[PDB]
Amino acid sequence: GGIEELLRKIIEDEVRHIAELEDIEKWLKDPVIEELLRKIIEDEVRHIAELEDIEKWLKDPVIEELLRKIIEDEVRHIAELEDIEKWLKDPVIEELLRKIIEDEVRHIAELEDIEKWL
Amino acid sequence: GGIEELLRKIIEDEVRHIAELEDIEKWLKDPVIEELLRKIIEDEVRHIAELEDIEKWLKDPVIEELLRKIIEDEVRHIAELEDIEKWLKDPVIEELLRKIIEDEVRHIAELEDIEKWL
Ligand SMILES: [Zn+2]
Ligand SMILES: [Zn+2]
Repeated sequence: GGIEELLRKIIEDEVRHIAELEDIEKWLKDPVIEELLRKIIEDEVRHIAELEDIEKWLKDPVIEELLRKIIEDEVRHIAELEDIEKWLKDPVIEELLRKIIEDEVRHIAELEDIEKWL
Repeated sequence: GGIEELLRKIIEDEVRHIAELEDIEKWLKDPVIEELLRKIIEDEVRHIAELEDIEKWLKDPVIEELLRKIIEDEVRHIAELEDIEKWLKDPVIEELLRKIIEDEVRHIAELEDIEKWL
């Protein structure tokens, strides 16, 4: 329970996003979207790695920047995925992007809550 | 043995570097050098996170950029720590930095060997 459970669920979301965004990149085959999604996937991979290891750094000043950067990534992801969602005319994929955005929004709120006190 | 043992030793080196560089920050009390060291520490933390999780991504295109970026960080660390070592007049700390640099050099060689075929 508690925060460790919240972080586990964030990690599970990020893992799913990678798989889902890789499917979306295969369906679309557009070069602007490929560059955006490639970089989002890179971020999501790092978020998984860092949050899996986060206990090691709880007493270390580095924790402030680790969480700040993950939150900043997620904020950028919402903006970019919203842009892609608006640009597309492909209702199934637009709905998938909307659901990913909802996850990213929740992650920002939860990580902000944790970052506040660390 | 094999690559997994090489990666385990790289991770153990990075963990040690963080502790050692944090000691060096505390001995030096020097804001300009300390800012450089704080950024190196942030990189080392991410290297540990990413290499601990690396099996997850071996079949994924992201693996190329994950390893490329770690290697690029290590290359920058050598340049910056070499310049810092030359700047200091503090033989014990200069020797500590020399040994960290040696580790970073070995990491680049081993990760380049691993990167080649992935
Ligand atoms: Zn995310
Ligand atoms: Zn290193």
